[PDB]
Amino acid sequence: TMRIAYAGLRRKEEFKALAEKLGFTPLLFPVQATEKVPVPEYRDQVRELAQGVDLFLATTGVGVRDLLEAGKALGLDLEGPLAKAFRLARGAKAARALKEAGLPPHAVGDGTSKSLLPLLPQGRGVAALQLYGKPLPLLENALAERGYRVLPLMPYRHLPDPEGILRLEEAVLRGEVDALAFVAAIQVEFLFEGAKDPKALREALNTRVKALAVGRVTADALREWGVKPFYVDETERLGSLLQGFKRALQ
Repeated sequence: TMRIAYAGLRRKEEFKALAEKLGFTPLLFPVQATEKVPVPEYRDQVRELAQGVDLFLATTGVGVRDLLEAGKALGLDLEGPLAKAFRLARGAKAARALKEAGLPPHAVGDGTSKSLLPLLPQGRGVAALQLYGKPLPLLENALAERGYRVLPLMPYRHLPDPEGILRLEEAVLRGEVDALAFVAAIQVEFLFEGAKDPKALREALNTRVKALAVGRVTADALREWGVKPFYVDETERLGSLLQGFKRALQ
């Protein structure tokens, strides 16, 4: 019996059906509140960024593209200020987006926030931080340490389901799950941030429980929290994640 916990919000019925088709026991453990809250002040944050900053930290390709488009849509010069700024990309996707904008990063990480820490210079003025639904305490705390005021930039807010998060952590730590499928990096992050014992959670997912990730970006978030993903699907198709898992077992 392979008992796979599904952390996603959508495609619950689809996950359950595919699990039983492949001989697994599906368990539903969502970790987010539903759904996208708009951040009304986006737009004002982008206006503030155009006033000029000392550092720009990009986390996602989509987020860089959104920001630059909003800038142009709002009649602002962002390229000016961003070309003078020291520029960091957390991973390859954020780096590609900046490179395509003629603003290639000065420092690129490995997809994890922690890889940026030794690459952050000291240390004055404003660090614009582009963001994908939630605060990034490790990065934000480090930027304060380095001497920067943080200017957060994100169009939408994602919220955790704290009770949901605790139920999933309990289920894992009580040995009631064999594998854990995350379909978004935000799920990984909410789980570990909201867990009572993130360290025990990590050791469990590295030994007895197999962490499954939809896409490299989700796998990046597991690696941030010290988890080696058991399997990572590059297709973003649930049947493919689950067949891939069934295959790797071995």
